Order: sequence, then C-alpha cells, then structure tokens
Amino acid sequence: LRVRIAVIGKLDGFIKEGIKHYEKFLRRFCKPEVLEIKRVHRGSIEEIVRKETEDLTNRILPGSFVMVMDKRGEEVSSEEFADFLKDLEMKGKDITILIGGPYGLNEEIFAKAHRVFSLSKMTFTHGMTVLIVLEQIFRAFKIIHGE
Repeated sequence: LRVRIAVIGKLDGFIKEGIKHYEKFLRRFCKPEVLEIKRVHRGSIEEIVRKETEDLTNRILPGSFVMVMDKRGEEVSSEEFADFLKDLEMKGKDITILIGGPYGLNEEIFAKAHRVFSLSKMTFTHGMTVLIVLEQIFRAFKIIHGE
C-alpha cells in the first residue's frame, strides 16, 4: 500500500524532521513518500498556479485514489478519515495526496480527484498540511488495527 504526498514548495527543516518521524511509525502499515516540488514558476499568478497544478497532477501514482487537499473541499473528522482509509486498505488501493502552494490550485486538478478534503476552516501552510495529513494517516491506521 503506497502513500504518496506531492507538495508544492520547499519544506522547512522541522517539517522534514516531522516527516521522518511519522514515516518511521507509518512503515508498519504502508510505504509513505513525500515529494517536494520546487516553487520555480514565473509569470502571472494564474500561470504560476496552472503550472504548479500540472506539476502536482503529473505526480499522481497511476491507478491511485487521489485526495486533493483544498479548503473548498469537504470537511472530515478523524473517524471519517479512518473509514476512508479502512476501505482503501481493504481494496489494496494506493493513495496520492496533492497539496498546492500559497496561491492555491487550478481547477483541472479537481477532475483528477476522487475526494477533495478540507482539514479546517483555518488556513494552513503547505508544510503544516503535510504534517497534519501524515499524522492523520498514522492515527487512522492505529484506529483500524485495534491499536
């Protein structure tokens, strides 16, 4: 079961340390991968967002369940998230999670998604989004597996 998180933007030091921390605990349940995508596009905000969105969509694992994180998406509790994960673990379906940069995402991405989730009414940075999602995945695998 592979779990890829593709994220636009350079991750801070503490964010990379947190990734390593959650990866160590997640390895008993899945194979996690965090891909950092270089915020190097120029032009109008619309063109920057369009190119960043293409960059994320080009990192979707083929045949995976795609979760786009966006505050416009549906809110979900940890219990609900665990149900989603239990279902995907039952199906042996890999998961790609996509996180945009500071200007947001282009619409072409929503048509490639199986679910669009909002983690809060609050705005989180790209790095904090990665940490929250890895911790929720860990939490969800613990709930499902008794622990």
